[PDB]
Amino acid sequence: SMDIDPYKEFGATVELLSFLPSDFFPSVRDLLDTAAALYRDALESPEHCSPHHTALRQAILCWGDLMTLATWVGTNDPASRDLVVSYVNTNVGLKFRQLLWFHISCLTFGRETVLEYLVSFGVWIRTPPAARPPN
Amino acid sequence: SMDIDPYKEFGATVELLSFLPSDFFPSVRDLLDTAAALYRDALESPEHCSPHHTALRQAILCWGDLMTLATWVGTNLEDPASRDLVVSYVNTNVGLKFRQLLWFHISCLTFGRETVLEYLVSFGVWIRTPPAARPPNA
Ligand SMILES: CC(C)CN(C(=O)Nc1ccc(F)c(Cl)c1)[C@H](C)c1c[nH]c(=O)c2ccccc12
Ligand SMILES: CC(C)CN(C(=O)Nc1ccc(F)c(Cl)c1)[C@H](C)c1c[nH]c(=O)c2ccccc12
Repeated sequence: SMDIDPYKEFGATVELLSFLPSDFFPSVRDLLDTAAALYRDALESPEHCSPHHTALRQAILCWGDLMTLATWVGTNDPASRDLVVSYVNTNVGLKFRQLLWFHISCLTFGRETVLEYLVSFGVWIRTPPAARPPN
Repeated sequence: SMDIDPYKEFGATVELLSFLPSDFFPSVRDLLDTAAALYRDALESPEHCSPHHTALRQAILCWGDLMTLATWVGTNLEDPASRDLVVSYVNTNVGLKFRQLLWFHISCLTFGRETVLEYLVSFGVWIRTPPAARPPNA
């Protein structure tokens, strides 16, 4: 195979994004709604806009396909077609939660802010509750 | 919902790429291999390179996710009848989608966006002429 990192050209890495815990990311539904509310305009645009836009467009579309597949599985066993769709939110979901979050956040607050923040938050959430400064 | 066209910002549309028949596109395997042979250096890079490079990166990765899911489903299905109907679905539907998109991007990097689009119309016209009357080389 090849070894491409989605975050590489954006000055980050898969390792770095996994530094944030899995329960810090919004939902996929919420992230898609937010992208729409903040960016539908530019996302549906024919202008490139920015590399972030180009990526996010593909991320959204890709989540599209993944679901259409989990849909088409459950529309083709109540404990099996239900546990297939469960795997998606388990695994890929985290993947997209990260990736959507990264791109929306980078468009909304700046790439640099999103990286400063991500490290601070990982350090901070790993400090045990006992001694952790104010939320 | 949102209505995003992967090709829109690249001066094409889903409609237009559906103009070429489904058997004109190389396989996904062949398209990935070609992306690697020609572009692995740039694809692996930290530079943006071009919007195409950005887009192709995501396409490849996405295909990656789709397979890891189809795999996982097949190694969890049990019946050999039903592993046969899962892999059918992916070639039928998502494959064509990715065959188009991988192709569009690779070719655009290789021969230039305008060429790719001239050619695509020429071919769609030419292949739709019935065989009887159609010239030799598209
Ligand atoms: C209100 C948000 C700033 C909260 N938040 C977060 O990213 N949430 C969020 C970010 C992007 C989203 F699309 C959605 Cl749906 C949610 C995190 C926790 C955050 C907190 N504080 C920050 O200073 C910050 C800066 C950049 C990026 C994120 C943050
Ligand atoms: C050698 C290619 C120019 C052949 N080809 C094609 O698309 N093949 C191809 C294109 C992209 C690929 F990644 C792979 Cl693996 C194969 C088609 C038939 C083609 C033919 N003639 C053309 O003049 C042409 C121009 C632009 C794009 C494609 C073409």
